[PDB]
Amino acid sequence: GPLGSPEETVVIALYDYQTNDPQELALRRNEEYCLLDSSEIHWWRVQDRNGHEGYVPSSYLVEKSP
Repeated sequence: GPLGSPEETVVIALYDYQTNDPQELALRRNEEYCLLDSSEIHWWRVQDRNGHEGYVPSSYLVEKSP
């Protein structure tokens, strides 16, 4: 891993989110997600701990800043 990502921020899922289409991803209560794109609560691009990235609601995600 010589290079990194534009967004080294993480977010925590507040509630189990569920999408209707494959375009977006689902969230899981008490879980972290590697934030990639955060333009607005409308859609937040994050990545799971498996290697997949998708869109999710920011309203159900908290900025992991301990």
